[PDB]
Amino acid sequence: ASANVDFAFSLYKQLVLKAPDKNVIFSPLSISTALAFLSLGAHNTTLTEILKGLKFNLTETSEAEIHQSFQHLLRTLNQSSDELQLSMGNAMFVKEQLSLLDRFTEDAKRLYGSEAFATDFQDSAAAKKLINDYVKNGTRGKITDLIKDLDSQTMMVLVNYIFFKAKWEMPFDPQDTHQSRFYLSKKKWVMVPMMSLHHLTIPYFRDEELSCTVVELKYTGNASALFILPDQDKMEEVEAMLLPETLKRWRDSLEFREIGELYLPKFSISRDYNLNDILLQLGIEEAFTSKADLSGITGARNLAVSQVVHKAVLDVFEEGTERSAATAVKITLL
Amino acid sequence: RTIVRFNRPFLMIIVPTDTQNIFFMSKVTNPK
Repeated sequence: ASANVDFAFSLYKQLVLKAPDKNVIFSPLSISTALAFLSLGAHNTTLTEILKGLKFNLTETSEAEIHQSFQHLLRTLNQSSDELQLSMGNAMFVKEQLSLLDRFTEDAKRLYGSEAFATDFQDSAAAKKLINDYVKNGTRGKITDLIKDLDSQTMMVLVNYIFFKAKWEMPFDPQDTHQSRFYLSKKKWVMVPMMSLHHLTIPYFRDEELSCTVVELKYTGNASALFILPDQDKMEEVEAMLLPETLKRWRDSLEFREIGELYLPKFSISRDYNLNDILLQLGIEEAFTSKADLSGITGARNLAVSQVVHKAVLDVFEEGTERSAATAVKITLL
Repeated sequence: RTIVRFNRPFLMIIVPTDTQNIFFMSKVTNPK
């Protein structure tokens, strides 16, 4: 858990360097679960790079343990449908007539809830629709096309998806939504539906240190949305200090208070990503090269990671929030 | 008396209520 948080922020820094001016949106959990799933059939350097990559201290934790921690969280899909929807999913679309260790097969199905689907990668019109139709079903239609182009020498594709819909404890009234200004820069702006709430008592903290303001808006289930609003020209000062300690200082400093007015855009955004470079910058190299030991899958050192892709979607409206994310690890011959 | 208005770039971190974790992470530079 303290690992997933370190991993989320590491990843945050990386994505921003690549495009410092674009929206960022991702699910750390989806990326982690998919890298851990991959770790089943990985050996030696390959195997140790992914776990230290995911931020785990291998002196401390065993890997049989880490697998149980992922198995434990996934079990909490038990989900109470009391104004809260959740569903995670893992899959492995293996090439028709490729043989896997009984041991691989059993571990995926038992620890990650995975399912094995025989897919014919020579027919890429279809193998393509199959994986896209799988992801679309699970995200209930938000992520319509995770897989774009896909080669015929693709041996196997690992897939993870996460769906979450929730209600605000304090919903917004659509009647108080009016087009207003959203400033991209000090001198440039656009017009966006700006929702509002009045005389509301919620968790608050003004961090003079980082020149930003933090507020918590709760959802009925047991999750919360944390909003940080840096002063104009301080977004970079904040991002520079986005670390586990800082997230803890804010949460511990939050105090109840009555806000006269709160304005929040009603919006809907998504990002698409090729994670090869980012994982490489976090130290996961060998899984991509000729040296890849993924022999826990077949029993032979004949498979390598072609690519890792993620797509995430965030909807903010007056009744609640919807977000989904998907990660796919493309696997080829070595 | 204190107003809080998101009319410039911001961060949105989705977390558990009684647990230190990150489920979802995000920066909105442009809502459109």
